Parts: sequence; C-alpha cells; structure tokens
Amino acid sequence: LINPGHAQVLILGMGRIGTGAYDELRARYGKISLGIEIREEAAQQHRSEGRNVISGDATDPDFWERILDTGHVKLVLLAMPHHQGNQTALEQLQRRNYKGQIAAIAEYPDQLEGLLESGVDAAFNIYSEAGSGFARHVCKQLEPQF
Amino acid sequence: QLINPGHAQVLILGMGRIGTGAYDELRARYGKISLGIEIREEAAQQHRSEGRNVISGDATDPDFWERILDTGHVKLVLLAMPHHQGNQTALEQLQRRNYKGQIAAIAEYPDQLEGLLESGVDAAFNIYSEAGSGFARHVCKQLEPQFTSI
Ligand SMILES: Nc1ncnc2c1ncn2[C@@H]1O[C@H](COP(=O)(O)O)[C@@H](O)[C@H]1O
Repeated sequence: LINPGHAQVLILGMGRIGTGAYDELRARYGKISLGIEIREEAAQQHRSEGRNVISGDATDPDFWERILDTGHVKLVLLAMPHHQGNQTALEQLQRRNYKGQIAAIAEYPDQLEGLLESGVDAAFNIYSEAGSGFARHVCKQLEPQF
Repeated sequence: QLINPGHAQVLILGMGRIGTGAYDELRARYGKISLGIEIREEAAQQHRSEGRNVISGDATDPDFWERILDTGHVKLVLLAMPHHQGNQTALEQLQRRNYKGQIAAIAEYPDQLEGLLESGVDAAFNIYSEAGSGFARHVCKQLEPQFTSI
C-alpha cells in the first residue's frame, strides 16, 4: 500500500478462500494485493486484521468503471465459487478491456471447464487445492520424521 | 480379511478430492509412503487403476479397525472424510486402539477445528483457507505473473 490505488492483484471475494490466497501472496510479494468483499462487516474486520480490503460488489459495472479498473491490475483472482459469482464478475471484467491475467477457483469439475472456456487463464478445484495445502501445512507444523 | 498396511507411514482416511490432493502432494515430496482408506468401492478401484495405494473400508466402523494389523510404521494419520462427524468417529477409533503417532485434520469451520484439537488431533486446518493458499501458490507457479514486490 506504498501507493494506494496501485494494487497489482485483485482478489474478488474475501471469504476463507480469498483470505487464504491474500495471505499467501502477501508472504511472497508483500503488499501488492487488494481484496474485494461485498459484506461490509467482513471487509471492516479484514481491515482491523491489517489486510488491504475494501467493500464493494464485483458484479456491478459501475464499481468496475469507478473504482476497480485502475489500469494497474496484472492479476485478478476469482474466489466467489457460489451463486455464479465467479462467472458474473468475469463477465464485468471482460467488458472492460482488461489486458492482464485471470485465475479462478471453483467447487465442481464442469464449473472449471466453463471458466476456462470463457477465457480464464487458469482454473482450480477448491478441494484438490485444499488437499495439497493441507499436506504441506501439516508437514510444516508437525515435521514428521519420514 | 486382515489389513496389513505394510510399509505405509501415512494413513489417509477419505480419498475424495481433499485426501487425493494430500496423497499426491506427499507422493511428490516423499514417494510412496501413504495408504488411502475409502468407503466407495468404485472410487477405491479407480484410485488403484491410477497407481494409488487405496483400499476400501469404513473408517468409522470398529469392525474395520479390528482388521488392521498392529504392526506398522504409521507415523501420521490424515483425517479427510467427507462428513465432519466421520473424522471425529475415526479419531475415536484410532484412540481406542492406542495409536501413537500424530494426527491431522481438516474441516470447514473454526468450531469444528477447535473441537478436533480438543479431541486430540495434533494439527487442524481449514479446508477453504488451505484451498486459497494452494490456489495462489499454483497460480503463481503456472502463470508466473511479473509483479513489482513491495
Ligand atoms: N459480488 C461480490 N463482490 C465481492 N465479494 C463477494 C461477492 N459475492 C460474494 N462475495 C464474498 O465472497 C466470499 C465467498 O462467497 P461465496 O461465493 O458465497 O462462497 C464471501 O466472503 C462473500 O461475501
């Protein structure tokens, strides 16, 4: 947040998924991410916890035109796997002439397929990612002597 | 119908998508050290056709556990069942056979994770937090975005 407004990563949805992604990116790159969260209470709690998060609706074209389309964004993470959130936000992003990368995480197989078909650069399954992270974090915390 | 886990050092209870990602992630780092237990016979067969050591069985059933040989190098159990109470029941079964190694669990909500810790697991992680972490990790590795680090 050295230069406010200059986030290079947008994380759309700051539930547990978005937050996990936010924390990982911070660890690697420092403070280059902005998370977007529709629930105001949730956004305020993230800000209290020291994360760069604002409230707003990633399906609203005006929020895109007024706020999110800054010209600095290199990567957008779609972390709204329920209620067609990912696909709806993707639609808005594509209307804007966005030249960066897009990645999505989805709950089911056919959902990943539709996201890739609609032009996301990379798509992942929530649970397969969770299993991979789980195994790493366990080996980190417990250091089993294999 | 005794079950000899052989050289397995990790028992993975539940081989749905979570257990499978864990199995594969461990295989990548440590080689063939895991044994998956899966209630769905057709899923267990599909895992075996893919080269994974997976046997069918219900890890909530005391009769399943009675089949398992006390001789074993198992140092880590991953609780990756699809139903939260299943992980809790599996943990109880492991405790009443006096298992000494470590146990890790994954769940949906902080109360579930705290409850697993209270019940005796060594580490407890949230399914969706872990998903977001691995999501970001894999996106960076696949896509190699060019950021200015701050
Ligand atoms: N349109 C949206 N804009 C920003 N955040 C959202 C939007 N829809 C859902 N979220 C948040 O994304 C997270 C996961 O949402 P869900 O897709 O319901 O699991 C939750 O914190 C939601 O409040």
